[PDB]
Amino acid sequence: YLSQPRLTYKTVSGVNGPLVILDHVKFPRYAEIVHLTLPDGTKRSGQVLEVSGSKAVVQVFEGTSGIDAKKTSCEFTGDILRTPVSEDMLGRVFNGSGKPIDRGPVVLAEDFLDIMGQPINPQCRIYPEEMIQTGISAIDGMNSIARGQKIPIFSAAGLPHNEIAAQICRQAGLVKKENFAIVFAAMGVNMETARFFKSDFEENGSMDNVCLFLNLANDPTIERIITPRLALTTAEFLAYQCEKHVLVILTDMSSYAEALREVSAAREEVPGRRGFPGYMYTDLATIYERAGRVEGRNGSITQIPILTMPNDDITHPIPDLTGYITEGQIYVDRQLHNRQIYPPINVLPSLSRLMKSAIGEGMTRKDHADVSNQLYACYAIGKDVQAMKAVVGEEALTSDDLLYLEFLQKFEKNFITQGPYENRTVYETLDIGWQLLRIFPKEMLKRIPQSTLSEFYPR
Amino acid sequence: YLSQPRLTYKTVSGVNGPLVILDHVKFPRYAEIVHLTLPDGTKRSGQVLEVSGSKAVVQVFEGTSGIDAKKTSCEFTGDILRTPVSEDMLGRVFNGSGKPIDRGPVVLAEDFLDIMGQPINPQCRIYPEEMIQTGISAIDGMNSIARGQKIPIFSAAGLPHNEIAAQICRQAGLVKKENFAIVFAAMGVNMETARFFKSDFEENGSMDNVCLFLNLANDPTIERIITPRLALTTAEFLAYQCEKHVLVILTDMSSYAEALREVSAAREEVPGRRGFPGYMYTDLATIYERAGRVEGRNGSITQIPILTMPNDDITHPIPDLTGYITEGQIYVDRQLHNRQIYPPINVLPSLSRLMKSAIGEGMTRKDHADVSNQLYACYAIGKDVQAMKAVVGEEALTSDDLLYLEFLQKFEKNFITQGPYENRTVYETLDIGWQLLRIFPKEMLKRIPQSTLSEFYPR
Amino acid sequence: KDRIEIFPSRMAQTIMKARLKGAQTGRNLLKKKSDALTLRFRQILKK
Amino acid sequence: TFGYVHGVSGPVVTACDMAGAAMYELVRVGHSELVGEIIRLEGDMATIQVYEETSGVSVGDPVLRTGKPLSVELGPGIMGAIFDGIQRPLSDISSQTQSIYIPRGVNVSALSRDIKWEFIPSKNLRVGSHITGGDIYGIVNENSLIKHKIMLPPRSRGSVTYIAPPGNYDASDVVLELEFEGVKEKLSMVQVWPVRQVRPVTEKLPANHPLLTGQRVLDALFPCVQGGTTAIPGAFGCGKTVISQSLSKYSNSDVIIYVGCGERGNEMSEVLRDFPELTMEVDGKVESIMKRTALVANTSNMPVAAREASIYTGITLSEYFRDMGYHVSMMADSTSRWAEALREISGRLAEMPADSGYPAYLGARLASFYERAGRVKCLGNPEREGSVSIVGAVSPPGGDFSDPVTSATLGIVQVFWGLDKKLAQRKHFPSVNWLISYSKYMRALDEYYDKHFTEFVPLRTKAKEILQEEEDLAEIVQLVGKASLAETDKITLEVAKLIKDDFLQQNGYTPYDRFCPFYKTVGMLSNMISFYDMARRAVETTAQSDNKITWSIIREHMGEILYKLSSMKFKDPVKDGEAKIKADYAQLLEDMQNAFRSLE
Amino acid sequence: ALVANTSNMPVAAREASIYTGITLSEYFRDMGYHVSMMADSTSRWAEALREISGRLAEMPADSGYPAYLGARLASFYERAGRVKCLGNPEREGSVSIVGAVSPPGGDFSDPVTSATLGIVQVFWGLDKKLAQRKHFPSVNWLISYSKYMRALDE
Amino acid sequence: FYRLKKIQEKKKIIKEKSE
Ligand SMILES: Nc1ncnc2c1ncn2[C@@H]1O[C@H](COP(=O)(O)OP(=O)(O)O)[C@@H](O)[C@H]1O
Repeated sequence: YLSQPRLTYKTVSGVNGPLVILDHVKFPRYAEIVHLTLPDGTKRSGQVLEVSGSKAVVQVFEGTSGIDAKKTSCEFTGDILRTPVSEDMLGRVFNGSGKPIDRGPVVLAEDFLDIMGQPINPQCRIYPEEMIQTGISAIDGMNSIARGQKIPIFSAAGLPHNEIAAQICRQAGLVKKENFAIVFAAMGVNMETARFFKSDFEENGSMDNVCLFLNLANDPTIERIITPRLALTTAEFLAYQCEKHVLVILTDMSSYAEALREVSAAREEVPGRRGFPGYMYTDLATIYERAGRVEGRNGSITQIPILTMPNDDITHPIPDLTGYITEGQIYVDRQLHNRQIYPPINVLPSLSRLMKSAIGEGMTRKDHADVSNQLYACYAIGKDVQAMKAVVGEEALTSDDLLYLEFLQKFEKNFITQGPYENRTVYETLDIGWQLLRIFPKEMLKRIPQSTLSEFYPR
Repeated sequence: YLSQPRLTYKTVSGVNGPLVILDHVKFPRYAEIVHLTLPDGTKRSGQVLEVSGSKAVVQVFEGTSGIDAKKTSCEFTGDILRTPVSEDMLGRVFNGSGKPIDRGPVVLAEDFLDIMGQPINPQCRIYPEEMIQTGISAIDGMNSIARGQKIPIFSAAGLPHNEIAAQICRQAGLVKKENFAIVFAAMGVNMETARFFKSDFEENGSMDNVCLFLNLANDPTIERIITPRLALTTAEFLAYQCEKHVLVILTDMSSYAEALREVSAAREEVPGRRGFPGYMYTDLATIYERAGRVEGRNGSITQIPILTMPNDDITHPIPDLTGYITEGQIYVDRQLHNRQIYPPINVLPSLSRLMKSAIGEGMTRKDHADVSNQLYACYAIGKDVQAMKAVVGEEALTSDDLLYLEFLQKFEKNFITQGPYENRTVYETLDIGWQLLRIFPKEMLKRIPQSTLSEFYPR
Repeated sequence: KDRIEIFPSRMAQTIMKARLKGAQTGRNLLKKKSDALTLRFRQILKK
Repeated sequence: TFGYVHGVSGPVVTACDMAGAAMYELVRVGHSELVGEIIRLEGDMATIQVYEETSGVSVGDPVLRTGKPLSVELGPGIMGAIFDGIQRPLSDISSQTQSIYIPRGVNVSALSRDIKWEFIPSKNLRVGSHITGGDIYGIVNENSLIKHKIMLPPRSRGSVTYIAPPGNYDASDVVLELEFEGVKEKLSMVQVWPVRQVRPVTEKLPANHPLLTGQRVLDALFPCVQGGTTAIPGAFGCGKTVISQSLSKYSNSDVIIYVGCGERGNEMSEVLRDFPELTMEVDGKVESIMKRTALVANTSNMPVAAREASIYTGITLSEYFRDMGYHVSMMADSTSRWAEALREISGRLAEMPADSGYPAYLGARLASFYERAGRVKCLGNPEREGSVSIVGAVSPPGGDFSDPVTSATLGIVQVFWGLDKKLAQRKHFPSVNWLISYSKYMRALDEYYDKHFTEFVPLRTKAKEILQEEEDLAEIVQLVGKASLAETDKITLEVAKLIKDDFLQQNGYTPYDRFCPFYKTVGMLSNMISFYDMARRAVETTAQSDNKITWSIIREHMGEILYKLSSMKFKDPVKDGEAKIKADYAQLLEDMQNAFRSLE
Repeated sequence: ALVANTSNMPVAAREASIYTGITLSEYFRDMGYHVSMMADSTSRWAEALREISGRLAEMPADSGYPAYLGARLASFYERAGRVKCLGNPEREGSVSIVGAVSPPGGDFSDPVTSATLGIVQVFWGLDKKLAQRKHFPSVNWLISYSKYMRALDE
Repeated sequence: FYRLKKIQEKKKIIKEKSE
């Protein structure tokens, strides 16, 4: 451990935006944490993002409003932000800084883990080969979720992505025909959103297995880029040291991206798109890739990094860079919501990069993959038919086109529409798939081999 | 004779990318040359970019890898890179810095010339007139090339601009009623292309009059900044002192422009559009304008530089600044290439400034100018008709529009399409032109005087 | 497909605005043609 | 022999008291001895690019100056192993630290020094013999698939003074002793080569042999060659990683070097799990795939600086095997992540950026990387022939093929396998656009195709014309509503759909589409084109008669043929071999010809 | 009497060429002669200003041009007009200036086109589509203007 | 904008060094 006394400085050189620059610092350490007291007794903290000679640049989390130049007192802890972690954090509510806000005590640590974490050795990483039953046909059928998979929900302001995430928390099981520890990072949200989840977790009777981290809209914007790391760091303790299956949900990741963009502008870093740092991808990977199973240990971490798409722009850097890192997305839209369809999940622009291994013989039912692929073909074609019919009129369509409009209409109301408390099994979902596929003659089901049609289609 | 011993310095200040900064230098000369000896004995050269006091910034041509800041020895030549030139440089292959790569000896310095160029007095410049018969109907018919012209070929990546340039080289000649020497500067050219041209010159028996300067894509990127100046310096010796006619081919001014950008950025200069130095215009003008004829000489230099257009546009600073300097272009398109048309040259955005004077009675045919204009207008209209057809349908066109559509299709098939191993004369090209013009009734050929129509049209 | 695929530029911005105005005028003029035909159609169907 | 750290800005560390340090020398920064490489020299201060996380590094930490540049260890023990971005074996780290995390500052030999290799000399050398760079003076049997040739390193030569007899030797022993001018050199099985320097070859040759890909499209229409370079600039979800994995699993290359530079960690695990379960018969014996592959993992959440070392380490390994007479087909599944690393470092360096924040020298790095590919005549008296192909992914933001990396890449690579996100959304995999893609090796392979097939080339041409005509029509049909279409156009539109749905797309996670042997691709294409010609003829000869065979007549009359043609993909070449597939395709051709005779 | 300066001449002479030309024009203007000065290009002059502005490391404005580009063009363009000359003879001469803006396109956002339009009284814009149709002279007739109508009405 | 900002900052840094 660190036995040497820490030094306290009153040597602040100057302040520029959110960065407090100190001079005359003895052997500055990069990425060490500094605690500072303002002339009025206010305590704040920050991290050294740069060292040079006797100078060090400290980014203050709470902010730099009121920071003095002569009376400011800073001390260097001598290490990086290592945070206390314990098993009994489940059932506790923390803020974005890692402190309790539930009137309970501080964390009685079992160890201290580096918030930056470590990359998992790809040689010991074990490919996910287990399916989670979300109960939502729009997911379990056409975009299955594996245990250890990274699947954000791409949404837009005003859509019920918070209800879908809440629903998943209660009715997420296994298809092996199980209590997940949930870590919920509520960052950049209003009180009502955070209270919605907290109340739902108590309503579900699962609060003793839920750890919350809150950083609300009225909280500092710099803490909003450590909250995910605090949640995931706890998840790593639980999953990889205590072999507990953990589900980690990160609320609108766009508030993370905006908090990061502000820091990037403040430090004058090289922009990429829309003003975001050119290293945004690397930073997101640091957050996202803290997931998956590890060979030889019985734990797992599953992530659902839900994010709001600015102006429904699917190519915005936030969903774009996420789409490159995560194993696909669920993606909801306004076209379904504006018709009172719940869940408003649009399968066409969605995918699950692990689905090919989590379904089929020995996992669910051998026709699973075939049903999904044909449903995708029929759904997309029905959308193509509407795009045509909007101009040419119904009279310009033939029987080959009307079948896809019948499929599309029955598909959305039978397959996607369920309701907040409709919990379907994966087997029921496939049976529904067939009921829609039986709208077409065998010859048109061109994504399914005759070795499958001959067995399932007649029923 | 500069019989003064050279100074060698170890007073290296630092190395930053392609730039080496020296200090304590006695009376630095601007644009001087420094020979660098690396600690391991490797010898390299560079040219001074700026001097100030006792400091100088040296541009290292072969690269800076391996240079330290303690032992590297810097020998100042005391002069400007004046390059050895000889009339017997033909039948030789040199690398990007003018050194033998063909297992031959170092060129014997028949004389030296300053590669920076010696400006030619516009009063003594002789206006070009004689037409070069390239064999390509898109050029000999419409955008003809005069001897001494400056007509680069624009293209985007993947288009057959190397085949067109090679075809022009072996089919080059004058309109008859003896041949060219080739100076070929390869800048950032891949090995597959390098052997393409080298083999074509050998197979056609041209090597007796070809001098190659090869700076390949895998060679140093700073060296190629002088490569084009070394090529033209030799062309100027051969054309203006040895009374030869020289055709100069520059394989890519875009890789050259990138090399300038790398240096410009390295010295933290204020950029203009898309990050390129604000002086790109001058750096190009000093190369492109090394062309034409001079009073008292019988030789000439004709330039046909090639430029890859980033993103398939023609507003990129590189082709934009070139267009302002050179006397038209060929502009190889992509829409013609995708349709298996060769040469895929688009006649509308491409012009030849000297065409109006290098044709007509006494040079080609009385009607040359009239045929060109009428064909151009017919093609332009056909494209506007095609643009309409794509919206209104083939059933919404009048009889005249159909004539232009028929012209458009037959024009590209019979006139533009040629093949790489067939040459057609200017008179054969015009006869084909007439075959296309005779699609229209005489009343619609509004850009040809009635006297011209009556002489040729009914034939 | 989704875009006309003209490289971003101030020139392209100007062209697209002129192209949009043309398309909007065509829409309105053809809509008026349809309305005139519809009235007569309803006139002739009434007859 | 040490400097001292002056400052840290992240992946870039500034050090002082390094007056004698050269560019691109390795250094050990910090008390954990982190691996880095010198980028800039400013007086006696050096700018260091550090390939490991710099958190915890203090000002004043020692910096060891190492004279050797960033280099790769080349010798037996590479194949079947997985390396990190600087050639530290992950199976050896995990076997020694017992951890699941990769520690920082790990100093592990690239190639194990405990393995006793089976070594046989060439039996053609004697003491006093003159040996030159690239010569092979023995072979090590790494496994049953790849014979590991022990070469004299380039820039070394002399007379042989001792050659190890056949026997069991490890990588720390002396196999060959040679002398040049008094100076004697002792060589083991492992040579060291700077990773940023191109290994020398006798001659770079044209590529005149296909690089077989287990895909119908990406082969029949847009061939790649041994030694060629291609790019796959797909948007997320387009399936470019699957195309890369498919090529790795099922190709005619001898060695695959797979570089995961910024890739998701789960993808590298998928290879390690799945590949051992694949088979490739050698000489009547079933063997695993991993014995002929090697892979490098530098995942997205690893140090960003290491992304540059990973790319160059991979290609350096590829050249090593190229020199031994093997055909190598490396694939780096990112490219954009490497250019991204260059941007991030350039930012920390405060360099003047060029297009979209990228360094001005981006094009220089890509050009020199891709030009190391190619079919070559190797250096070395034994006259080997090898190749390195590069199949590199690119990740344009938003799928917009306008970024400096996609743009620069397209100016370098000779094969363009463009992917269309709108095809992936429809699960039309592989999501190849087939309108913007091209291959510049068509002419090079025309000789091959005529020699072995002949029928393929006119089929390739007709298929492209049909797809282009469908696009030309689709543009106007969207506006007309299929009202003005001629009967000859309706056939084109429907056959083009037939080609699109049954020929261009295939499900790579099935027993029948996981690999598509070339003879099957050309076989089923011949039938589809034969239908086109017969159906088009049927209407052309009857349209002016007293009964025109419109689409509705042929469609109802030959509905069984159209279904059979669509079923042609479901042939399972492993269960049903060549004989049954060719006989089956011949039967469909006979069925079509007989139906037409009864129709017309 | 013409002044010859090619694109491969030094940027400083490229800038000064316009000033040399107009100096000769005013010289003869003061003789009572009617002088007509033709420019080949003012975009090349503006290009020289952009190149030098960069080399001097002074803060640029739109598209890399100096913020004072408009001042340089106004200074040149306003050195013209019918005048009463100095000197006892009471002679009266004139200078006409015909500028020439090379069009990167028909978008008048072009800093040089825009600055010129704010100064010049007559603008003879050349239409791209009429040029493509080989209709000569190619004049738009819709975007052009001349502000001397009322002056010439007399 | 980004490049111009860094240019202005580099000019300020150069000026300070000269004093
Ligand atoms: N060729 C293919 N055959 C079958 N499925 C494919 C194919 N390509 C992609 N897919 C499916 O789509 C997903 C997306 O492919 P992936 O390689 O992960 O995308 P990316 O382009 O982002 O690398 C795969 O995980 C798989 O489910």
